[PDB]
Amino acid sequence: VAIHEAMEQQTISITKAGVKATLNARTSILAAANPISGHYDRSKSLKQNINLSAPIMSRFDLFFILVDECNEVTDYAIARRIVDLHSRIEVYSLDDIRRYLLFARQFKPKIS
Amino acid sequence: NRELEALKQRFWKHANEKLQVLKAKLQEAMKLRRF
Amino acid sequence: ESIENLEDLKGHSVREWVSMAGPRLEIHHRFKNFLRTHVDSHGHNVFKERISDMCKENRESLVVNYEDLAAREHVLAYFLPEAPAELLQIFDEAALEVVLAMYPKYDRITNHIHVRISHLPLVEELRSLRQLHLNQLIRTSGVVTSCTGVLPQLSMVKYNCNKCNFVLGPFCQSQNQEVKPGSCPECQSAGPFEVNMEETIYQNYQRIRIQESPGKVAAGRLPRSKDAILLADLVDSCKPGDEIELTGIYHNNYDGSLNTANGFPVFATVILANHVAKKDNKVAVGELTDEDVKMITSLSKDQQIGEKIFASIAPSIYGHEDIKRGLALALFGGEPKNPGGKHKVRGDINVLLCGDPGTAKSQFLKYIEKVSSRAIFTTGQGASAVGLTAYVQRHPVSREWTLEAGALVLADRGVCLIDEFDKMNDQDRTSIHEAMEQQSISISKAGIVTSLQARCTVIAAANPIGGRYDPSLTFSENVDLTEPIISRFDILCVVRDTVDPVQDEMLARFVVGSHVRHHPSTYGVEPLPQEVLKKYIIYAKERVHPKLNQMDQDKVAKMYSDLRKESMATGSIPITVRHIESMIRMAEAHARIHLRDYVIEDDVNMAIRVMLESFIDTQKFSVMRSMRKTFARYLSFRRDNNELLLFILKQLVAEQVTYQRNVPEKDLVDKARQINIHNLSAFYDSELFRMNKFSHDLKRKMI
Ligand SMILES: Nc1ncnc2c1ncn2[C@@H]1O[C@H](COP(=O)(O)OP(=O)(O)NP(=O)(O)O)[C@@H](O)[C@H]1O
Ligand SMILES: [Mg+2]
Ligand SMILES: [Zn+2]
Repeated sequence: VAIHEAMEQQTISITKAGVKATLNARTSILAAANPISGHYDRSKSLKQNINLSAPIMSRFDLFFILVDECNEVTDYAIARRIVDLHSRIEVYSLDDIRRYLLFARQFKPKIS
Repeated sequence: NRELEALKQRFWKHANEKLQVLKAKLQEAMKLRRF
Repeated sequence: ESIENLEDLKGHSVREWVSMAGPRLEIHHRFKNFLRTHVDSHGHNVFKERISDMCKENRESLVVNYEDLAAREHVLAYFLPEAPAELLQIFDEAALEVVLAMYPKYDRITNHIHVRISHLPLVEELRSLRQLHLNQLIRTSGVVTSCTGVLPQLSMVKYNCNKCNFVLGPFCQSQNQEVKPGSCPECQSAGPFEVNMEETIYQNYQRIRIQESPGKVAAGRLPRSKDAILLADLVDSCKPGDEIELTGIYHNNYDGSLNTANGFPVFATVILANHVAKKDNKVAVGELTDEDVKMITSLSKDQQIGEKIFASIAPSIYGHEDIKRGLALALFGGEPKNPGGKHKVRGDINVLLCGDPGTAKSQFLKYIEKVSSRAIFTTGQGASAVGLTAYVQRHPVSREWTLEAGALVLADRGVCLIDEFDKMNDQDRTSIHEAMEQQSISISKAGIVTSLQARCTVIAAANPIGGRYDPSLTFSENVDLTEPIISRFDILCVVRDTVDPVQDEMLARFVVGSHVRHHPSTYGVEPLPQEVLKKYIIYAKERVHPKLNQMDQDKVAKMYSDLRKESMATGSIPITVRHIESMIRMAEAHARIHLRDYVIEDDVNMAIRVMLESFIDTQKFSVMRSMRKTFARYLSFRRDNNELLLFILKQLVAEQVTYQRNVPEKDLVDKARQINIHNLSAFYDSELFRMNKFSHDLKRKMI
């Protein structure tokens, strides 16, 4: 229930015994969800797949669907990526991306 | 380096302990009064 | 006599300098001149007006703005944060003998006047206070957590000698230690002494604890706090839970308890207060100026004032004109009354915003929180029954049970905003019944048996069952609330996000326009500025009290009766008297919006319209046509009455032309004030007299 206020109004308004507080939650949320019955049923809509209520679903700016296909080449590619990455450990580095992201977030684009 | 300076200019366009500041900017006005 | 000087150059320290007689007298004269010659941007002598408004109410306290003290007298602004106690004493004396020049008999009312400094620019975060700020004037903000009672503190104490009748002369009491005589000058007996309780002069004292506001920086960290001392008239300037803004001298003294606690020579600190504002009560009727009253009362003359006020609520929201109207009526509010001195009925108006997601209901509540003073905001599971009403606790130091204010008691003459109201628990939601109707909160707990005042307007927002409102069902059939809680809401509002591509285009263009307009960098009437609206609301809620003398009793009774008849067949609940009194309150609120001292037929028509449109909104979509026809034809959807005034004008012109052949605007309005058609302005802004070639002019008065 409190997620409703936090997602949109970016605040959490507690009013209980001994404390009244409108707390700040200026936060971007990256949610990960499990569909009902484990497998994502393509015949059913996404609303039918998950139990999230319509007010909650309206909060999210983007919904993405990851479905486990039975593809042989995809399985081989996943296994290869895991194994060769694990063996490798011994375009841009994460520090460069951090610096660019912090630099880029200072821009406030207008709307033409 | 002109384009890098232009990027700095764009960054500064979007860019948008104080008792001593107050005293200095006020002492300017008092200097004007004396003059 | 002591000669005038350039003040800013000296070899002494600032405190020593302003303590010396010459510069003290010069400072005194400068502040006197500043009070008697400062002017507004428009040229109004500010402090004559402020002193008159002080001496009328006997407030014995003069508020001065630093941001123009610095403009007028530079060196006074220079010395003030550096030597505040001394300069404020000098200011007090100068202000006193200015006030005794303006009102010579005011010494009968008070012998001393305090100068209170406001808008001090050297604001400080509460945890950022350091030794660098000691004995200097600071400004801080925080929530008041604790307050002592108002206590008498010694200020000028005379001691009776321990062995004889003599009174040892006045000692000026300090905030650091209890001043004492030592031994008597008439006979050198010594040690203990008796205070002369009658001749000793006392002053009001109140010690408060303030800490950082919970949402400011305390992101899971514990908040820092400071003690502050309020003296004389500053007592009762704040209560626990108040988001105050405090100006005061950061003062320190030796404390042996802290020394033994820390094992170091650590000195306790306290803020000697000099001004207390509140960051939610940004405007108050005690601070309104004559120019503010004048421009408010000029705005009320406009016939479009109702539309201007409605358009001025949440101007960044497109559409929802019915919502803005209902929120305006609740924001202004009706008139409380007690006929016979034995039967109370509330004046406040309650609103409920039901509807589907993405319709700015929570945004409306946030706007009301921002615009209205003494407002609070809470949400769903975040609220509790006990926190909403009131809570009983072991007192922190006494450890005896004490009652404490909840939400509806802290908003006792403001607005309590309850977002996502459908999602509360039932035990939490049912707690507000007494507060919503009887406007009291009665507690019988732990030996406390008392009733607190909760004269609060509750504005709530909710979703229907399943989130999405379905027009196939009535309001009662899909809201999930019960009749006792529904009927306590005077105004029911339904918002639906139904598709309509032209309206969607207009709404989307307005939303994009708001996003580009507010970059950091249905209205048709233009709003008021929000500062003007805050002044207008706070003026109208105190300086205006609409009376009721006649409202067309049979019309309202017939309306209510067949409203009950139609409601019996469908799904919203006009419980008997609450809807009648809702209409009375809304008529009083509309009169308050127009600054009317007495309720008129137009206000009653507006209240009837609001009630009926809300009731029609609660019907099934198929039933709205028949219901709307039923109420619209008979029950006073009084849109306009141009035809009577058209033929009155034509009759008067026919008689006048016949008289001429064998000031007509005065002739028109004479018959219009005789017949009950008094709102003639609609006739002049309507095309009926225009295509009959009539026209008007306020100067010539020919038509
Ligand atoms: N007519 C409108 N004009 C401008 N903004 C709007 C309008 N309708 C919705 N919005 C925006 O929609 C967003 C969500 O507002 P919000 O008040 O949370 O909706 P809501 O009615 O509370 N939905 P919900 O919380 O699920 O019941 C805000 O950014 C609003 O400004
Ligand atoms: Mg909401
Ligand atoms: Zn004696």
